[PDB]
Amino acid sequence: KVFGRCELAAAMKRHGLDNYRGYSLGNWVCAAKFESNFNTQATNRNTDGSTDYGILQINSRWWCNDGRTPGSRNLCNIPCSALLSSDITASVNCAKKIVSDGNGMNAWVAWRNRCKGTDVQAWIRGCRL
Repeated sequence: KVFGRCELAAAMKRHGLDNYRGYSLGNWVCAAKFESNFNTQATNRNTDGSTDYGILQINSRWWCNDGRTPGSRNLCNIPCSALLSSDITASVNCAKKIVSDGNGMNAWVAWRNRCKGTDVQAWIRGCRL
């Protein structure tokens, strides 16, 4: 499913992401935009052989099991395919563990290079929240 900007903002808010670990909702919507373009079905393989899954492009080397990443740790205890669902609950639960991992939102390269330090508020502007 390809989410709309405000539709996603509201789903993430409902799922408790707004201000989770000090990161305002605008940060999460901005990261989803540049990570997957709001598409839950997005996947991208990396040079190391692992793959990134879904709306928040969660990596298979550490967070989920896709059955084809030697040494994956599956810290979120879920098959990577679960992260591609139209229901974002799994992606959100896993993202909460990732962001609490010590390096915060820097874990997402697109967030770091394209959202960090920008007016992330603009991403939720105009939405009924």
